[PDB]
Amino acid sequence: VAKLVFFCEDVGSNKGACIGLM
Amino acid sequence: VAKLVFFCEDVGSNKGACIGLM
Amino acid sequence: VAKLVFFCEDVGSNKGACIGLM
Amino acid sequence: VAKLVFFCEDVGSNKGACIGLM
Amino acid sequence: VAKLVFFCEDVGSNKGACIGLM
Amino acid sequence: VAKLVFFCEDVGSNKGACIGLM
Amino acid sequence: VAKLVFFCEDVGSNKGACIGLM
Amino acid sequence: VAKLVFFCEDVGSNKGACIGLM
Repeated sequence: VAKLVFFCEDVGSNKGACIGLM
Repeated sequence: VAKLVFFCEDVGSNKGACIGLM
Repeated sequence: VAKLVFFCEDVGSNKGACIGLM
Repeated sequence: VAKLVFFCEDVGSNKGACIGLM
Repeated sequence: VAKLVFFCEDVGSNKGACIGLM
Repeated sequence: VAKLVFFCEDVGSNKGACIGLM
Repeated sequence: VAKLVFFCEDVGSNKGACIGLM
Repeated sequence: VAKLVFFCEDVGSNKGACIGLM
């Protein structure tokens, strides 16, 4: 985003994970 | 969250809109 | 824009990074 | 996001549409 | 304002705080 | 942070650029 | 900003202080 | 702020005047 920033989910407990994107 | 972390939700078409949290 | 609105740009991998602006 | 908040694109060469999100 | 433009307000002590407007 | 909070960086000329984040 | 929102930065060599602004 | 972004004063001496900052 430059630094690396996590993008995390919270979709009905489908996921609570994240991914690094610049 | 400290550091910036993006939290995403469904918007349709398997796309995510993500806001930042500290 | 007043009121807060999120303005997003694609960071890849189906995710959009959005910040609040007025 | 609660309250209805608008999300818009300024990605680049694809002008800005928006949608409301909670 | 489209484009990002910062609007600033003096908080004294040689500094002003500025928010984004579209 | 929830609630919007402005996070500000110095950008010179005794001005802080401030972004909303949760 | 109306309504009271906190504005924060990172003071000194490192500690985060905020103030209320409208 | 990258690109040049205008920082405009809201009240006081130089209201309506802006400077470019990064």
